[PDB]
Amino acid sequence: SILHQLFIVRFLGSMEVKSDDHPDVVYETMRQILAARAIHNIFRMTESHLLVTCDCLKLIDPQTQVTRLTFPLPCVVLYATHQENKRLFGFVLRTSLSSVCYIFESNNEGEKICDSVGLAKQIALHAELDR
Repeated sequence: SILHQLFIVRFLGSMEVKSDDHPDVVYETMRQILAARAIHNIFRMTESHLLVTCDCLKLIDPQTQVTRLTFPLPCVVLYATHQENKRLFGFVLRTSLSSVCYIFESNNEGEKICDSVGLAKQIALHAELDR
């Protein structure tokens, strides 16, 4: 068995954040981004397919199938959907110090995405501990 799950997502925005350690960073970033977009009359959104593997997270263009961005799973230090709106998903990418929080919208699959990532990290950890 292998992990290869695709989810439709739409990118909302990103912000550099402090290298903290709590899910609140995501929630606070989701709010500040949604606020900035609306205050400045922004409605547009880029739709992609988020692919989750035990090695990374990738954002793919639906029709062309071209990978626009790839994030090493071990650098995805925080990720969460909003408890009050499972349509929202976000994660923090920490490079080896420096952190950026990415916010997305999904077709009500916020929880599914997080479970997928968690499971992906478990598979990667298994491989790490195995001979």
